Amino acid sequence: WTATSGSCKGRCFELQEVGPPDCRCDNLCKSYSSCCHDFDELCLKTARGWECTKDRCGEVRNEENACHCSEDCLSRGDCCTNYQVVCKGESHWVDDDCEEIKVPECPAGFVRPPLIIFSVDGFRASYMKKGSKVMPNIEKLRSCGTHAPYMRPVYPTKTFPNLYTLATGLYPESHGIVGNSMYDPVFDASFHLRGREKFNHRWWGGQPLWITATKQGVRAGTFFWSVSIPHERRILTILQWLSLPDNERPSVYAFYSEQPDFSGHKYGPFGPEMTNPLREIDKTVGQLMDGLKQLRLHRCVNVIFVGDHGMEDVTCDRTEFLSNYLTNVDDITLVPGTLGRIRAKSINNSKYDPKTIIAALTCKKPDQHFKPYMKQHLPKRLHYANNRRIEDIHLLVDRRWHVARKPLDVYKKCFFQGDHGFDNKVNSMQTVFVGYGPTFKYRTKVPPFENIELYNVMCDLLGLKPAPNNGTHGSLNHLLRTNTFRPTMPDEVSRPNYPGIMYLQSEFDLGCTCDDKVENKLEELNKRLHTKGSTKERHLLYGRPAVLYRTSYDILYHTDFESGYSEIFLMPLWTSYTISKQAEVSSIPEHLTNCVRPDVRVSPGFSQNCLAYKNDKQMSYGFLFPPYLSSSPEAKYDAFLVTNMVPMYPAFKRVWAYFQRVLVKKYASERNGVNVISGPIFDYNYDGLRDTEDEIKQYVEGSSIPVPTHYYSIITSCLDFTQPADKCDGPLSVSSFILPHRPDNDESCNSSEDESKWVEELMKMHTARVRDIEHLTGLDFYRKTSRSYSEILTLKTYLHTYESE
Ligand SMILES: *[C@@H]1O[C@H](CO)[C@@H](O[C@@H]2O[C@H](CO)[C@@H](O[C@@H]3O[C@H](CO[C@H]4O[C@H](CO)[C@@H](O)[C@H](O[C@H]5O[C@H](CO)[C@@H](O)[C@H](O)[C@@H]5O[C@H]5O[C@H](CO)[C@@H](O)[C@H](O)[C@@H]5O)[C@@H]4O)[C@@H](O)[C@H](O[C@H]4O[C@H](CO)[C@@H](O)[C@H](O)[C@@H]4O[C@H]4O[C@H](CO)[C@@H](O)[C@H](O)[C@@H]4O)[C@@H]3O)[C@H](O)[C@H]2NC(C)=O)[C@H](O)[C@H]1NC(C)=O
Ligand SMILES: Cc1cc(COc2n[nH]c3c2CCN(C(=O)c2ccc(S(N)(=O)=O)c(F)c2F)CC3)c(C(C)(C)C)cc1Cl
Ligand SMILES: [Ca+2]
Ligand SMILES: [Ca+2]
Ligand SMILES: [Cl-]
Ligand SMILES: [K+]
Ligand code: NA
Ligand SMILES: [Zn+2]
Repeated sequence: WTATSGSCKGRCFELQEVGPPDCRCDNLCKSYSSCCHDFDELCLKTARGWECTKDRCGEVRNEENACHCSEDCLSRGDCCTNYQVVCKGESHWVDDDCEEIKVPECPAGFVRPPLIIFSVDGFRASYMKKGSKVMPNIEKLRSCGTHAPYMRPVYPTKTFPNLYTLATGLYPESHGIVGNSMYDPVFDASFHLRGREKFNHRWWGGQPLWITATKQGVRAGTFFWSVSIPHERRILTILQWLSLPDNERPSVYAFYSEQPDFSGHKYGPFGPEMTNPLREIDKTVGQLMDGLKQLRLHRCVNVIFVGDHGMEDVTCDRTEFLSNYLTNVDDITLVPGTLGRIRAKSINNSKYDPKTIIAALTCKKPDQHFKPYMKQHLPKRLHYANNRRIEDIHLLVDRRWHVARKPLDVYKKCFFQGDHGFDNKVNSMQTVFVGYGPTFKYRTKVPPFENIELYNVMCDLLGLKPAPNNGTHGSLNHLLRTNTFRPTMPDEVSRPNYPGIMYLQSEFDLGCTCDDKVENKLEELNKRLHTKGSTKERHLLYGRPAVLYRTSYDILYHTDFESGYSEIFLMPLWTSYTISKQAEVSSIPEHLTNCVRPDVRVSPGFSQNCLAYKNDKQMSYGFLFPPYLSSSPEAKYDAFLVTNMVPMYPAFKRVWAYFQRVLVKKYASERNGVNVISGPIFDYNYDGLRDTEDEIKQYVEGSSIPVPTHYYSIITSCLDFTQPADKCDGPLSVSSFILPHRPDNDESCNSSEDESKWVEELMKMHTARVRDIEHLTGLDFYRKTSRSYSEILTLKTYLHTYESE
C-alpha cells in the first residue's frame, strides 16, 4: 500500500528514500508505483523544453518551465544547460580547446573532485572510430582524456550482469546477477526484467559503489533512473544535486542511457538508423559538459564514459532449436538466446539425466552453432560457475546466433537485428572506456582492460577503501595522474626446501623402470653444478613463484628446468624452463619410451609410482618439462624423473604432447625465445580458487596421487621481440592458458583429425590471465623483474584473446 496524498513540493529528486505507505519523490518512486500525486506536475516539468532561446534570456522566472533562463538561474542551479551560451556569449564546452587539467580547479567547499559515471548501454567499442564524425563531445572526452581502444565486459555480455559488475568489481558468479533472467532454487524465486522480484535486495550481492561510499562518509546520487524520466531531466537533476550545500551534496553520481542498445536491437549494430541515437547521446554528453562549465565544475569533476557491452548482428533465422536435437524437449526449462542454460522442468522427474542431454547436443550437426558444457568445464576465464543460480548445463552460443527450445518460441513471443550476451572475448561484444578529469591522465591511450577493474579505480578517485573484489588493485594505476594505489607484493608463506642427494636407488619400490644404466671428472662436476642451480638464471627468469599458503615443497634444479615440487600433492606446483629461438626439438628415444626414474633427492614416500598408473586403466601420465626439448641426450634423462611426472588421461595427452612437441618451439621461434611455467590446477568445487587436499574428488586408482582438473602454462617473452626472452631489458609479453584435463575430446568436434587442425583452437578458447592462474594455484609470479610492480600487475591481468583488430 501507498498513501499517495502527501506532496513533492520542495522534495523533487530527494536523495534519501522514505518508507511505505508514505509517498516518495525520488527516482525509484515510479518503479514502485509510490510517487506523491503531484510528482509529475512538480518534478517532471517539460514546459518550453530543454534549451534557452534568445527571447528567454533575462525572462521573469516562471516556475512551471522545465529549466530556466532568468538571471537568477545560476544561483538556483536550474538553468537550461545552454543558458550561458545563448544568453551570456559563452562557448559550448566542445568548442573549447583541450587544455590539460593538472590540478582540480573546484569551487570553495568542494572536499574532493566529484565522480560522474556516464553509462551507455550497448555502446560497442568500434563506435568510437565509426561514429566519430557525429559524436564531437564524446570524441573530445576521448582524445583529451584517458582512453582504451576497448574495454572487456563480463560474461554474459548482458546489461544487468555488466552494470552490477561495474558497481561492485565482482564477477557475476560472486555478485549474483548471473543473467537478465534467473531462478534461485534456495529462494524458489525467479528474477526477470519485467516485474517486481528484481527489486528484492536478496538478488544483489557484494557491495556496490554507492554503499561503499555511504559507509565511508561519502555521499552518493541515485544510480538507477526510471525509464520514463527523460535524459534531459536526468542531466538537470545531476546538475541540481551538484548545487546542493556542501554537507548535503553527493560526491558520486551516475547517469544511464538505454541507447544505443535500444536501437541496436532493432536495427543491428551498424544499421543506418544508428547514426541518430549516437548523435543524441553525444548531445546529452554536451548538455552535461556545458552544464558543468556553467557551474565552474568542468575542470573539477572526473567523468567516466563507459559502456556495458557491445552489439552483434543477430536475426530470427539464425536460431538453433533444441527440438531438433532432443527427443525429451518438454522435460527441460531453457533460459534462451545468446547463451543457453538448462535445467529439469520438474525436480520430481527422476528420469531426467544431464549426461544424456549433453550427449544429445554434442557435435550432432556439421555447422552446429552452439556448444554444450557442464558449467565446471566452461573456460575458466569466464568465471561462470560458482553460483546456484547458474544451471549445471550451459550452452555457449556462436556469435550471430540464438538458441531456443522450439520454433514456436521465436514466432509466438522477424523483428530484431541485433543482440548481445556472447562470450566476452568476442570482438562485437567489446565496449568503451574514457576517463576525463583532473585525476585521469591527459591525452593518454591505455591498453584494453576488463570492467571488473573499474570499481577499485572509482574507489581511488573518491578516496575510498574498496570492498573485497575481483579487480587487481594497482593494475590500472597507469590511467591516473594521482591517487594511485601502491600495493606491496604479498608475503611468501611457505619457504622451499632445497634437498640434496638423500636416497639410494634401491630404496624405491615404485614399479618404475628405465633403461638408463649407461656411464668422467670434466662432466661429473658439470652435472653436480646443474643439480645445485648453475643454469637457474636461464630457466627461472622472473624469480621463483611465491607460495602464498602453508605447504611442504622442494625446489629441484636441473640442466634444462627448475621446479617447485609439492610433497603433499606428489608433483610440481610449477615447472619453469626457457626455450631459445635456436632450440632444437628431439624425439623421446625408443629405449626411453616408458622410462620413469626415481629422484634421489625426494623420498619414496613423497613420490608417485608407476604401478598405480599401470593399474588405473583410465589414467596415463605426462611430463611437465617436455623430454622433446632436452638440451642434450644426457640432459634428457632428467625429464624422465618421477618428480617431473603428472597424471594425464590419454585423450588429454594428445593435446599436451602437441603443445609440448610443436607449439612451444613455434612460440620460441615467433617470439624470440619463450620462458614457460607449467603446472597442475585443482578446482573440483569450481570456485576459481586453489583446492585444499580435502577437496580433491579423484585420485590415480589405488594411490594418493591427486588428479588435476586443469593444466596451465604461462608463456613469457620480451615485448621488444628484437631481444631474446632471456636477455630482455624492458617490458614483458605474456600469453597463458588453463586447459581442462578431460578424459575425452568431446569439446573439440574435429578431434578425430590430426592435432594440427584442432589443438590450438582448443588452447585459444582456454586462454587465461596470469591472475586467473594465481587464484587457482595460490602462487604469485613475476616476483623478481626489473619492472615496476604496477606494470607487473597490468601484465598479470592481460588476456591474449586471438580476435582480429
Ligand atoms: C572474487 O572476489 C570475491 C570477493 O572477495 C571472492 O568471493 C569471496 O570468497 C570467499 C571464499 O569463497 C568467501 O568467503 C566465505 O564467506 C562466508 C561468509 O559469506 C557471507 O558474508 C560475506 C561478507 O559480507 C558476503 O559477501 C557473502 O555474500 C555471498 O553470499 C550471498 C548469498 O548468501 C550472496 O548475496 C552474494 O552474492 C555472495 O554469494 C557468492 O559467494 C558465496 C560464498 O560466500 C557463494 O556460495 C555464492 O555462489 C556466490 O558466489 C555471504 O553473505 C564464510 O561463511 C565462509 O567461511 C567458511 O569457509 C572457511 C574457509 O576459510 C572455513 O574455515 C569456515 O569454517 C567456513 O566454513 C563453514 O561453512 C562451510 C560452507 O557452508 C561449511 O562447509 C563448513 O563445514 C563450515 O561450517 C567463507 O569465508 C566470500 O564470501 C566471497 N564473497 C563474495 C562477495 O562472493 C571470490 O573468491 C573472488 N573470485 C576469484 C575467482 O578470485
Ligand atoms: C552507471 C550505473 C547505472 C546503473 C543504473 O542502470 C539503470 N538505470 N536505469 C535503467 C538501468 C539499467 C536496466 N534497465 C534497462 O532499460 C535495460 C536496458 C537494456 C537491457 S539489455 N537487453 O541490453 O541486457 C536490459 F536488460 C535492461 F534492463 C532499466 C533502466 C546501475 C545499476 C546496477 C543500479 C543497474 C549501475 C551502474 Cl554502475
Ligand atoms: Ca545493456
Ligand atoms: Ca577450488
Ligand atoms: Cl540471461
Ligand atoms: K593407466
Ligand atoms: Na571430439
Ligand atoms: Zn540489449
